[PDB]
Amino acid sequence: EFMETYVNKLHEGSTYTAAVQYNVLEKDDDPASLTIWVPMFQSSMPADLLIKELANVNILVKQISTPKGPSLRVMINSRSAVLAQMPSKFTICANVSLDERSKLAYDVTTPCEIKACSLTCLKSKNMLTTVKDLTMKTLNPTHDIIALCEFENIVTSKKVIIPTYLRSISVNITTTEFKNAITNAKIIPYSGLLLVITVTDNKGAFKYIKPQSQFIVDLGAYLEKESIYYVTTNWKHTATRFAIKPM
Amino acid sequence: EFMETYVNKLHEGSTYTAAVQYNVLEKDDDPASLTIWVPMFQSSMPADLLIKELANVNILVKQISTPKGPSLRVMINSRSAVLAQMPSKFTICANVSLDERSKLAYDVTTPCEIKACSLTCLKSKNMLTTVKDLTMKTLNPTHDIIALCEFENIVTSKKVIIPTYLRSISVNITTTEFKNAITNAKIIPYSGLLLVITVTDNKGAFKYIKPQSQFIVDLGAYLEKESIYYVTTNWKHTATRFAIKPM
Ligand SMILES: [K+]
Ligand SMILES: [K+]
Repeated sequence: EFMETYVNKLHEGSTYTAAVQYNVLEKDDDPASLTIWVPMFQSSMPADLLIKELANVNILVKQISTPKGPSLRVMINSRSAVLAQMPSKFTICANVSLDERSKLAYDVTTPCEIKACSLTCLKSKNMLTTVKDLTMKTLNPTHDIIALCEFENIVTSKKVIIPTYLRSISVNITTTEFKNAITNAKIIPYSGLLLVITVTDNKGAFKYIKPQSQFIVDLGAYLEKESIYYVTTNWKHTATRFAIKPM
Repeated sequence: EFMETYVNKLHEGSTYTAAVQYNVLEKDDDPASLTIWVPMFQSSMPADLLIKELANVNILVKQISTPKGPSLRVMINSRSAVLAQMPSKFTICANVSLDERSKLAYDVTTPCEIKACSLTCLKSKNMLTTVKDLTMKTLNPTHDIIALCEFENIVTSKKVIIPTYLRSISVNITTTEFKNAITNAKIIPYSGLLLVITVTDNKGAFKYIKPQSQFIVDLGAYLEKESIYYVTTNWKHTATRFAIKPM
């Protein structure tokens, strides 16, 4: 009922990985605005049905101290039977989650109102590779590979360029397949924003990655001083470039 | 010449660890505001002389992508002979460094103007213990120890309570010495803000810490959405409490 929603199908099949991201407002007189992404989970339900169920949950958060800094404990209730496998308790980085001018007190639970929901359907979880997955594998690297993600703010007409680290390698590495994969990479609303690179061939810069995988890259750390809702509704992804730089 | 400065002597001796934190403005028409803390270094120079030298350096920063997110490469030039041992190239977390509404473009060097400088004199570096130092030592913990740092914003009359993680322990632990050390702990402008707990006796909650040490705790991660200059000039540290919580 009048919920803003987005559904992005980046995988075709009866089963997919659901990457869900909520934009919420604190239920409060002076409300914090924040975005919450749910740990990825599998579904066999049609995405156009799943998004309707996702829109119906109830969310509470509590901000806490952790060894790494402020974190948000998230609780998701009022999950229908369809969402039995949806993670219901988890923790995310509070600085990334909360909008630029939004703050929460610590150690107090606060209910949130869902204002928008995005569902992106990815390949099966075993076919997803992360940056952290590859860092473990690198030995005696000489160079960094960086993705340059370019956006245009369509309302302010500002160009945004965010470099994000992909991996390091020892030093052709820039195969045609690699260049094409970077050029055609997609940005979706998850973990703030998530860069999704399709890896078919795994020669060169894609070494150690399973064939027919999605290499997914978190942009959330670069969005601590943004409103993620604002970004996902006003930034248009216009290009992806890359750089290979000596360490 | 008319530089705002602060000097805090938390150690008496001919030699000390210098903990230096600069508040700067980008040299620019639309300037970013940010705070830069220098890796700790030893000095035998009188603090009232060192602060004058510190005020005279030239600072440049460059914002870059790293595996952990946006970082600021800092370069400190125009160091006089007195500052020979002062770190001149290092990297800090850009989200913590930059003020709430301040942003930098990536991969471009930008000169900064120093607007204020704080020097805090700590014990010798081998007598400083960090949270990370203690996390390595913990095995099968059951509880977290949290420091509750309370401030008053003297201009807005807002109370600020920031819990910060000290350590975990296996489960008396709250000795009189521990309680007194927490009650009397100091907050200084370094790493955003730094909690400094003096450890004389190391029984209980202080186990594994060298006698006659300063246990120093970073608050910077909790200040990503603040202006550190604003905080160090407008927040008054009013109390420190603690909590011991089951994990
Ligand atoms: K944010
Ligand atoms: K900050």
